[PDB]
Amino acid sequence: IHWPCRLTIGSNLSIRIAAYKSILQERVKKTWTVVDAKTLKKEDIQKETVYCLNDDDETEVLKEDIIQGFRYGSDIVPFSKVDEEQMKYKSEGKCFSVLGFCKSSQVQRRFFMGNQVLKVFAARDDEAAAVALSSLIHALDDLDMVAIVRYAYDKRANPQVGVAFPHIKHNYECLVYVQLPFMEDLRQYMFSSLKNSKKYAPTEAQLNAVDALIDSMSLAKKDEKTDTLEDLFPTTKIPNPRFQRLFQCLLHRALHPREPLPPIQQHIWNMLNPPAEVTTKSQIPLSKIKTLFPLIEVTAQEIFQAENFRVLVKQKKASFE
Amino acid sequence: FIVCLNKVTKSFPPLADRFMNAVFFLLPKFHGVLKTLCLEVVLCRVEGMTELYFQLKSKDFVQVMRHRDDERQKVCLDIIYKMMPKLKPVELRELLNPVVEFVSHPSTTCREQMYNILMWIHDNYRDPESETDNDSQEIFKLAKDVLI
Amino acid sequence: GVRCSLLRLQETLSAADRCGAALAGHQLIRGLGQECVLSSSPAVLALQTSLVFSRDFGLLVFVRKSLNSIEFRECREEILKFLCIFLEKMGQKIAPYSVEIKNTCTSVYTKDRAAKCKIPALDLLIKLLQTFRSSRLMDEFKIGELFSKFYGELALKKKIPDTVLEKVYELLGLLGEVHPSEMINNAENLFRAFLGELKTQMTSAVREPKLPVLAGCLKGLSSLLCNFTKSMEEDPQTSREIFNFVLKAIRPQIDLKRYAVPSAGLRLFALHASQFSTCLLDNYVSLFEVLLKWCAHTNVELKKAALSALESFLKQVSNMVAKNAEMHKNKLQYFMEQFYGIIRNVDSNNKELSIAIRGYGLFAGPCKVINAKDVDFMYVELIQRCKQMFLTQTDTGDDRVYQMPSFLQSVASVLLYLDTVPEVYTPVLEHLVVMQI
Amino acid sequence: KYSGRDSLIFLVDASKAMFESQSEDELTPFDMSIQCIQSVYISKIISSDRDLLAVVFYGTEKDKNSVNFKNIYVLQELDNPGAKRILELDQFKGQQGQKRFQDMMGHGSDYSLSEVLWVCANLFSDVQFKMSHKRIMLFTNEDNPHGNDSAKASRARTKAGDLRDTGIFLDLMHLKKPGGFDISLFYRDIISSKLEDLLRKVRAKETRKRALSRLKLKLNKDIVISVGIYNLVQKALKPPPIKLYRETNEPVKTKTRTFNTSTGGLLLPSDTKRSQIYGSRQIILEKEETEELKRFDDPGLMLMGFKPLVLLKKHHYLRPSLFVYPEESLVIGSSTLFSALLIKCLEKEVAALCRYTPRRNIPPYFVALVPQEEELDDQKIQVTPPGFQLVFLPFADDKRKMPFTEKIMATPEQVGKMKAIVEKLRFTYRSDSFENPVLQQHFRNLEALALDLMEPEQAVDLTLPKVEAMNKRLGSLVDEFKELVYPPDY
DNA sequence: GCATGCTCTACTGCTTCGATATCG
DNA sequence: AAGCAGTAGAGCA
DNA sequence: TGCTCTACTGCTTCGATATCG
DNA sequence: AAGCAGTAGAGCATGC
Repeated sequence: IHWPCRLTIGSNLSIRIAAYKSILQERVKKTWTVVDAKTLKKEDIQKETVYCLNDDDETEVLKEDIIQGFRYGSDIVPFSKVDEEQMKYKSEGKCFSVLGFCKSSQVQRRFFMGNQVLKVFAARDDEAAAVALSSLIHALDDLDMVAIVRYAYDKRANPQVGVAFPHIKHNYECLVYVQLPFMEDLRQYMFSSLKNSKKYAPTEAQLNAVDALIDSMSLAKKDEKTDTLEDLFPTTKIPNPRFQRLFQCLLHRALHPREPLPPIQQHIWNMLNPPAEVTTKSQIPLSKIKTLFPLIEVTAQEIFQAENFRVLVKQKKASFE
Repeated sequence: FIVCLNKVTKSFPPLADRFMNAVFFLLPKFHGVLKTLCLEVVLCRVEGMTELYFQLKSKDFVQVMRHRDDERQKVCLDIIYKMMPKLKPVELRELLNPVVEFVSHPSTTCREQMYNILMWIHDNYRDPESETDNDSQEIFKLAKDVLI
Repeated sequence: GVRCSLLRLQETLSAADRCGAALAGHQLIRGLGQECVLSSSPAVLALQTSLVFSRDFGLLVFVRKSLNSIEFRECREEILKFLCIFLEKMGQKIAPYSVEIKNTCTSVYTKDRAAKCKIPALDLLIKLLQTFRSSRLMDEFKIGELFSKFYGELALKKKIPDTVLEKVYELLGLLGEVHPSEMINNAENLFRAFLGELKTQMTSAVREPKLPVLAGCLKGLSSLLCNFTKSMEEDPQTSREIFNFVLKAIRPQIDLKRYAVPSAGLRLFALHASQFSTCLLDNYVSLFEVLLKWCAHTNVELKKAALSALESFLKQVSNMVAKNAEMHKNKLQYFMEQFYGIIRNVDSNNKELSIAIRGYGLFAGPCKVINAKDVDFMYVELIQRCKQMFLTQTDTGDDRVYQMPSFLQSVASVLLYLDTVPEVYTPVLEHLVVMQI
Repeated sequence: KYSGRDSLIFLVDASKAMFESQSEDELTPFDMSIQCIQSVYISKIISSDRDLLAVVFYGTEKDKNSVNFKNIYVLQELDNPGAKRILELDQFKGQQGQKRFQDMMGHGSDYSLSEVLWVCANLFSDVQFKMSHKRIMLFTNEDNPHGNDSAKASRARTKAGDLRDTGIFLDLMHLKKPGGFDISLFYRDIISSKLEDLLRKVRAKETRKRALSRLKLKLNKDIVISVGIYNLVQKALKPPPIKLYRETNEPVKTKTRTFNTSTGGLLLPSDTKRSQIYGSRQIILEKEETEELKRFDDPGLMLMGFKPLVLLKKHHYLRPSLFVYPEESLVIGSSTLFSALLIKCLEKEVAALCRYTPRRNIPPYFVALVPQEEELDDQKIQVTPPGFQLVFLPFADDKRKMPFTEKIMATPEQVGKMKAIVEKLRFTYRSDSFENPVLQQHFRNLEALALDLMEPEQAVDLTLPKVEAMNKRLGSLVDEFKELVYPPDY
């Protein structure tokens, strides 16, 4: 997506600019049509919706007799649409204007709220605007000077404020964009303190045991005499397993149209599991901490599933006597 | 709170008086056997309180002398046999209005308590002096009419 | 005593300070409907029916002039929990007042939103339709619309919770039991709505089962199968499916509590066993094991609802082995050696072996088809077994009088079949049955 | 508890003087009190709309109460903020409202003392809910209401203690008679002025604290502890509509169904299949299979090793972070192990990595548990509570790839003037306050609809910048910053 | 030696609220 | 259920 | 035989709807 | 999820 706008500082600094989207939640674009049994056709059923009343029966109303209201205190206030269409906010087209700046990084990790990330790059077409903004990023990168943007999509959209932090990358340095919470979002309360705990104080034997466990269970190691860390088990390259499960199950019912559900393949669990050499390494300290810490503490298809003794010797029996 | 307070107060009276202004705060909230437990607390320290009547009539005593039980409606009359000889007849004549709906009651102990408060309200409201108002002469007119 | 406690109950409906009046309503109804139960005289009981069921005041205009509210809900629950008992202290002398009770229940169901005031207004209607039987009034309780309402409400209603989907599923079968003259066209479209749900609640591998819908669907199928039988003769697949679903509902299960799925599968078995008879054959081992297992479950209703299932099992396989006793010889020998192994034991309970004795007297019949002498080995073995247990040995120092019924029933069931009664044991047989007299 | 609502009795002094303008011409303290009470109801009708709010004037001529005391007159009763109750309330403004106060109840009497607190006590006793806080907010000026009798003073400080012990706490917004902090007198015993926090400051807020999930943390084999995943940034939105029958204004009890197999007749849900066509042919399933093809794991967090805090790049992002905490409700002895693992993770700068399944049937999802430590001083400032943080992590098809193929640089001279501009626009960021204009204008739209006052109170747009206070703030360097090297040059 | 009568405790379902996924 | 520019088929010349 | 309107149009973002803890 | 509120079931004490 190339989203176009004009980053204006003050009222005069015009920078023609485009922003592309980045890391976002992904789903699948084919929902389940509801057909009927024993004819197997889409159009064979149709739904209806009616609004009756609360009398002795269903003395109905119609579509031309319904207004929306809102809860307000201890009643519902009427006056549905032309009211709340006339008295609506107007966003005056798209807006990509700088609100302010900041230096002290009280903008941090845990306060982002925005379920995408907009990598705001540049523009094309004789890039005076892009050399201007690369001067802007080349002035923001060498300090802690973050930027704060006001961004909204269109006139129907909702207004947004967001962090703009420069980058760390060789081939480009294009500015990031996250949204930010509002004064009504950030609820926060009082979770208890753990340090001056007279009942839950850990013994330093348990401290060094857990330290031994952490040393036994690492996942990234510095090797190869470049003296940098290189990571085993990176959880940012694995494809998402639920659409592969859906893919092979639909393949299965498309091929063999009587068979039950196949259970999950084995290499999927191998891929979603770590290399168990760290399990073999941690076999000892996990048993250690399990000994040294004190005493901790149905599906439907699974719920409902003389001479008599003489002839006794002569025929066949056990041993004698 | 009220279960153990009732246990301690059934054997010891004067530990109520630290909490006597905090049983009445709870009393319009217990719609069960616990209300009988609060009234069992209340009866220990009635004979000696200052007023009691404003708080009792503010805490809706009328619609709780008229629920359905035998223990609740027995303690609800033992307190009223306690607080006769300190009230004024402007309010005893509104107390004698729902206590004479016990002519058509079962459970002979409850009727015995009723014909046990009326037996004093006749003998010590006979007006041994000359005349009084239209309340100290009307309570006798409604207690000479159930004792017949 | 009443009608003052009814005019004041109508006085606390229009007055201000509501929720100070709802508690007055609860206080009045609990004291009215308690006096109106402890009354043994048909004079005052002949009055109080017309006071309570009046049309000016009285307990049926309250729930139509206090229904579009929310504060009165304890009161509108208490009325419908009292009328289910005032239909029991009385009987069929509420014959005129009955279409009004039916209209009260149908409107209190369809206008309310709770689910603690839609349960007692479906206990009242079930007890009503089970007192006024196949009789005259069923052309006034209009079943041809009271079905279409409660059958539309399984499609045109989202998330009817649990214990309302119980009683809907049971009331959709009571209409096929009593008054089956109007349900010819719409009991064919009810077996599908009893089988689809009962499949979904027991074979779905995504969720956990809701047991108070299984109880309701089994108790509804167990009364639609009266008067609308589906034997294994004309189309024996639906009865196979009903046997498979009752058979998943009685597997030798895990340890449980809340016994209301086994105690409804067993009672669907113990009445309508005759419909499925071919399919009852090949599972004789496991069925016999589980019914003997459940026969002593230390729960004083699960025993009573397991014993009749065992009796109907034995009695309904006996008339199949005694029809073709050539290929069923291994079945006959297996049941015989099992009853022998029960009776040779030295155990505690008398209902442990009384079922064995009755099973032996049952299977005395099909031995005549294969030997015609073993019947004569019986009725001498039986009478010799039967006399000295209680006649002579400890005539008064025993506690053994509790299996003589199975003794005399077994003796009669073997005595019917043979010819040439051997003439010597009859003056002890006529000490026996006069001892049971 | 959880569902223990907040209570508030407003108690106003209408005895001798405040009804008069204190021989001034500016604003009577009576009108000050009525404006503050109306603003508190208007704030809590959408801020905390489940709480309890009563209002009681004392010292007036005629009287009404359940106790039948002289010269104590209650107005409303303990219930929610109701629009009809505030439209009753707003009639006591100005001289005409003062005379309406006169003809309705009349001011001026021999005002008594602690019996007004007794009426407040019986107003709190008769509630049929549970209440967390009990606050009496007294709106008055004077100092000696026991100026003659000393037994009245002793009885006042006895009844105030009888409210002190059973959990009723009062504060008095001391009305300044000349407008200053003057009366340093002797009601510091009864209490446990500024009224701007009662006047404007809470136009949009909501009160809630929920646990969101209560899961188990397992160390990949058998070692299990408890954890509960609270929430911090929930992205609030306006409440949704209600259908309504415009004749009598009643809701209409929507019911829907599916029907008509091209003949007539219902379909109970047992006879519908779930299908997906793919070009020519179909693929049919059952509802239980199309719900079963997403099942991977038991619900919880299985641990898969440890990584340092540095190599996870905290700009990879798709969902807001949640916040764990070690309960001792499922297992016992879990805060000990989590405190030990937290201090060792802190002193070794390492973070946990986990596989996460929230509910009883959800496909698995990789998360990173990054620690944090608290901070506390004498002022009790609270920006961090002592737990972890669940950074969600993308898998593979969240990241797109931009076309990237441009690279042209310039001269390193504009960085100094841009440093001057950003230092011109340098300030501390915030701690709050960038409120949502759409939700706030909708709030005031609904206020003016249910109260029919005048107009939409146009909300100020704090989200917008200050271009007047920015352009002349920076000054005449914008022309040189525009035209050093880059004018567009035509 | 079997049936019943009576209490208390733990299981279980409902109601309200808030968050999440889905379908236009 | 509503808008925003992108990409090939028509109208005057 | 040549450049602007125009039908579509893929997408994208709220807004209503349904599920689940 | 959170709170609560109502009923099923098991074990002691009694009776025929």
